[PDB]
Amino acid sequence: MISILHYGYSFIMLLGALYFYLLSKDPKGVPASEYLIAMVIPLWSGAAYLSIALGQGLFQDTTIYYARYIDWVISTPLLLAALALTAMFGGKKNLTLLFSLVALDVFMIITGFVADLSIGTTKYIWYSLGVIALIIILVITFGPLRRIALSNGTRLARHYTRVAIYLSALWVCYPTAWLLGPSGLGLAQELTEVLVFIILPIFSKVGFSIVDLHGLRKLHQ
Amino acid sequence: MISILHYGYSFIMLLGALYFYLLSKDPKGVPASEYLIAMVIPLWSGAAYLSIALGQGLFQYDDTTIYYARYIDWVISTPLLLAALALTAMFGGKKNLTLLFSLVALDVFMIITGFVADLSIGTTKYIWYSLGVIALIIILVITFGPLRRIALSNGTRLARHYTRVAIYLSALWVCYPTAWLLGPSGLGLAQELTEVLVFIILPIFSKVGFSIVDLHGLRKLHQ
Amino acid sequence: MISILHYGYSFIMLLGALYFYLLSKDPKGVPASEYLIAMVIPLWSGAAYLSIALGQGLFQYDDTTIYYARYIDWVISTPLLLAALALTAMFGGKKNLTLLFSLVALDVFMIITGFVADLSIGTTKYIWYSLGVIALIIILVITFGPLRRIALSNGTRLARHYTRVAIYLSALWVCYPTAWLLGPSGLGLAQELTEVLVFIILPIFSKVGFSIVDLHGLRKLHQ
Ligand SMILES: CCCCCCCC/C=C/CCCCCCCC(=O)O
Ligand SMILES: CCCCCCCC/C=C/CCCCCCCC(=O)O
Ligand SMILES: CCCCCCCC/C=C/CCCCCCCC(=O)O
Repeated sequence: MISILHYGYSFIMLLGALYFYLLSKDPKGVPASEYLIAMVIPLWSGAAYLSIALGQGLFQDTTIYYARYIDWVISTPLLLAALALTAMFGGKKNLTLLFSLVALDVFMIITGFVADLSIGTTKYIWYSLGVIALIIILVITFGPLRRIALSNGTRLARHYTRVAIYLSALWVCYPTAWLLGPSGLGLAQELTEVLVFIILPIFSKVGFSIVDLHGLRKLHQ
Repeated sequence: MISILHYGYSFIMLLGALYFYLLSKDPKGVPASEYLIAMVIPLWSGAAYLSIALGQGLFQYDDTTIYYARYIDWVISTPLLLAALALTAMFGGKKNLTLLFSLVALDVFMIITGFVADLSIGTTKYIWYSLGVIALIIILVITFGPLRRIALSNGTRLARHYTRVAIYLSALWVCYPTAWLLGPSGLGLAQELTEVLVFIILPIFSKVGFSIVDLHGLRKLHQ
Repeated sequence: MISILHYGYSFIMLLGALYFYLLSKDPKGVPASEYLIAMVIPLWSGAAYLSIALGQGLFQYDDTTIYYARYIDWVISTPLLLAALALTAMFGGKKNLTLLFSLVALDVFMIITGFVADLSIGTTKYIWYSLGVIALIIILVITFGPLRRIALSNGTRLARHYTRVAIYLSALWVCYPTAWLLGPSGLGLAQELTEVLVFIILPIFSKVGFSIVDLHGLRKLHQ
């Protein structure tokens, strides 16, 4: 079941990438860079999850799905870039604020991988550093980045706020599931955690980019 | 023999880098970035192949030898080669960084699929191999499609030089997956020693040769 | 003692990052990018050294201890330090990103050669070590040659500050390969505990100290 679910994930990621490619042919005032980012995220995630389907992306008395971290270390910074470029749509880019989010995010993902390889108290030291990183990313998202979106007009700011809430809501689920599942307290079963880390990324990657790009295309008229 | 051939490779790469450094002192209207890229490619490749000569850049997986240092080489050197090609098409005009980074993304994936294919057994090997080939096909479509159209927009002389260098690179690049498949990593029709000679001779033309043809053409547009 | 010293290091790095964050709120004409670089360096180094304190960032290779977390630290922190230096020379003038990326390329290679040297036995160790030293020499040539000439082109006050920071960095940086060679990784004339103290004290001056001297100088060109 685990293998079949991961094949199904990869196929949906492929269809997502094709959809974003088609949209890019009629860009409706959205820069090509934003279409490219929306295509890379699902293609990279699909390839990583494919490695799990074929039984290569994990190792073993607990099973670590390391391919998830290889996915997230590329896909999550690109998602924060898409969010930041949304706030900055039609105005000056602030690359310092963008790269601050990339730096925080990559650290967050590495702390999670190390936490998964750790035993005892040490696991929860690393986990905690990752959570603090996520908190600061959320403060930036709803503080200075939202202020940039407001400075680009009410229509843009409204779309930014919607996409920020969408992403923020899905992102807090990852560390929660991690903690309740085998990697943490083990209150939830392996099969449960797998279903969560199949369904969340579908909404997190393909869903987010549909909502994000349609909103920006609608500002062309 | 295998060790000595890799020492010889590294020494030729060093001489290549020194030659490009000298050329950079009299740049003849070619930006410094293009000289830097031409120097990094052979220096990085030389260091990787040196690790093979010293017997560090390989290990034994079941009954086969994996030359993993090749992948450490190619993951840096091949994206820089596609950048040099893209900057050639864009010479005297606006840079399109989105198209450049699309080629880098495709290329890095292509090289990773090859490394994983080399570590795989049975059908799984050929799934990864196949994904890498599709990546290479899309790179070739970009090279002869949108990137060639950018070269045309920068004038007849430049477009002619671009087309020559693109064919040169395209011809050498299709040899890598072919050799991979016929050698030990694939069907095993060719011996280890054969594959080694191929992955010594091809990179010399692919790295140092390509950059000589590429840079001399661009320097000739100054006069 | 080794574990306690690494906790103390991480805590000092945290306080360094906080100080640079406060300074960034009243930037005094220094771009936000230079404050961000000064914050990333100590935070990344602190996290790496924390992994040593918890006993995860090292392993036993043959009969010696490799502190591999140091290399994970330096491969991110040292290129960012050379970037801060380069941006100091270029303060109030055109950025030369080709010269900046040349320093990053040299530096990353230098750090990788060190990691491979630490994993090597016999002559091979000293081949890799030597390639890293040559990289450091070329970085020093750039620092006191073309990069210092850019600083002079941005005026006497800036050039004076650049020269001070360049000497400060150059002085600390030559200590790393010296200590490496005298300690367990090399000839073994110095004890593990000695080497540890050196690779706790030097980075404090190398990271937090350098950025204090660097940023205060640039802020003073505003007053
Ligand atoms: C923690 C893991 C590694 C993270 C490294 C990320 C690098 C951080 C530094 C980036 C510099 C940002 C450059 C921005 C330039 C434009 C400045 C602006 O106009 O805002
Ligand atoms: C498989 C791993 C891939 C990692 C690299 C992914 C890169 C994606 C990001 C693209 C950045 C595009 C730069 C945009 C610059 C706009 C100006 C222009 O295009 O001329
Ligand atoms: C050993 C690993 C090497 C990885 C780093 C690769 C460095 C090569 C890239 C060069 C980019 C050049 C910078 C762009 C030039 C902009 C114009 C300018 O200001 O000079």
